[PDB]
Amino acid sequence: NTKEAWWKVLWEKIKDFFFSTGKAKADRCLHEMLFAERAPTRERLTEIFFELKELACASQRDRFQVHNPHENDATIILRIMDQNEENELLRITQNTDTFSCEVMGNLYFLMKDRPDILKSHPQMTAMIKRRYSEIVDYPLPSTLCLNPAGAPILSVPLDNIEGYLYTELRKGHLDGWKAQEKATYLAAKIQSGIEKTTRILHHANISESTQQNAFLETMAMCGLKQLEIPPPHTHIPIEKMVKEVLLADKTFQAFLVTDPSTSQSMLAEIVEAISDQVFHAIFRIDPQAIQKMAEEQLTTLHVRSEQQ
Amino acid sequence: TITKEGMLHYKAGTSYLGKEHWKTCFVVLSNGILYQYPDRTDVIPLLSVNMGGEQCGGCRRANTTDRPHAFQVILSDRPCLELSAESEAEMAEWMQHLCQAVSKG
Repeated sequence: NTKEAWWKVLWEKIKDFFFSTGKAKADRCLHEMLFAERAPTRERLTEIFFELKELACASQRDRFQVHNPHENDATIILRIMDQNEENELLRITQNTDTFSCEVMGNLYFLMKDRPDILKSHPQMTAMIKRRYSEIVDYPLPSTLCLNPAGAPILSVPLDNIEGYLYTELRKGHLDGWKAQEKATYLAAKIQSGIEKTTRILHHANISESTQQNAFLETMAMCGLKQLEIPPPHTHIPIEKMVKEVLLADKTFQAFLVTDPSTSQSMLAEIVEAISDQVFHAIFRIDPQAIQKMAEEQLTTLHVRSEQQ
Repeated sequence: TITKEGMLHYKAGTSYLGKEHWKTCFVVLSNGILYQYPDRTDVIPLLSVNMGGEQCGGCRRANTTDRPHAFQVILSDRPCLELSAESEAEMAEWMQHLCQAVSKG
C-alpha cells in the first residue's frame, strides 16, 4: 500500500474489474504506466491499456473504449469509464507527435516522441495515424502522413488492410490465416536480422553454420515452426496486403515517382514499417524485438564459438 | 508576456551521493522558454530550455519519493529537471502550463 496518492484512489474504483491474479498484475501495469522511474513509450502505453482490458471481467470491458474525435484520425483517445459512464477514471490521448495521460482528470504526463518512420531519410516526414479495430481489439495503421519538401502533406487511407482481414474472417474461420503469418513473418524477421548483422560484421568470420544455428535457436525460443514450406498460396501476407493498399492511389503511386533516388529504396521501408505495426496489432509481438534478439543470438554464438 | 514564475525546490541540481539534496531554485516560464535561476535575482540561468522544441521531451508527475508535489521536465540531452512545488494545487498549475507549451512550438 506504499502506493501514490492518486494511485490508491484510481485503484479503489478499478480494483474490482480484476480478479485473483488479474488483480496483482493489473497493479504493476498501472505501475509501469504511471509511476515508474520514467514514463511509457507511446507504443508501450497502448500495450499497457489492452493488457488491462484483457485482465478486466468480460462484463467490465464495455468500460474500455477507444475513438478518434470527429472520426478524424490525427488523434486517438483511449479511456476507462466508471460504472455509470459518468466521468473518466483514465484517459490517454495520442496525437501526431505527442501523447498524454490523465487520471481522474489530473494531467499525469505529456510526452513528446518523434513519430517519423522515415528516419534514414532527413528530407522526409512520414507518420502513421491509427484508429481502433474491432477484429483485432487494438488500434491499427489507418492513415499514412507524408510530408515532402516538394508537396503539401499527402495523406493515404489504409482502411483496407483491415478490410483484407474481415474478408479472411468471413472465409475459412480466420485463425488459419493467423497461423501461417505469425510463423512466416517472424521467420522472415529473424532471417533478415541474421544476414544484416553478418553484412555489418563482415570482418569477423561468422560461419554459415552460426548463421544457420542461430536462426534455428530463435525460431525455437519463440516456439515457431517452418511450414511455411511449401508456402500455401490461398493465404495473402500482410507485407503484400500493404503494397496492394498503396497501388491504387493517384496520390501515392504518382508520389513514388518523384525524388526517385530514393525510388524503390524508400518504398520497402514504408511498406515494412507499416507491416510491423499491423502485425504487432495482431499478435502483440514487436517483430523488431525479435530481430534484435536474433541479431543478438548471432553475436553471442559467434562470441561463444571462440570458446568451443 | 509572462506565463508563470515562482519558487520551487529542485533535486536535479544536484547529485552528490547517498541520494542527494533538494535545493531551492527560482523558475520562470516566459513565452515558450523555461528559465531556471539559482535565486530571485541571480541573473545567470542555471539552465534554460525551449519547451516547444527538440531540447525537451515533455513532463511527468514524478515518482513521489521524499518530497510531496514532485514532477520533472524531460530533457533529451539528459538532465531530467527534477522539481517539487509547495502544494498539490501549485503543482497542478505548473504541470499544466509546462505541458501546454510542449504542445505548441
